Amino acid sequence: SIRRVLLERAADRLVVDLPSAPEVKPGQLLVAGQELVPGVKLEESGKVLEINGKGDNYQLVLRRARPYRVSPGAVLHIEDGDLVQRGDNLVLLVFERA
Repeated sequence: SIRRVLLERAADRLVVDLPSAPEVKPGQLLVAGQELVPGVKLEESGKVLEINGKGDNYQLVLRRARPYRVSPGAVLHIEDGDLVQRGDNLVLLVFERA
């Protein structure tokens, strides 16, 4: 019995238009703000799915992906593959509070 099923919305996908050949391959996780064109940087982070384009313009479709850094020594409550909800606890960090 399947607990959670996600549906990838079409509006949740972003399309990015650029006039030069990018530096990407399908399968790389990218952080927003870094270089795609000299002078142009993409505004929202995420993973690239497919590249469409030939000539003087490129169509770069996206899927939104927000990264989260974990500290060495953190207790992980979940692994990769299962699905999380909004506000769902994933990790526990150890720290010193003043």
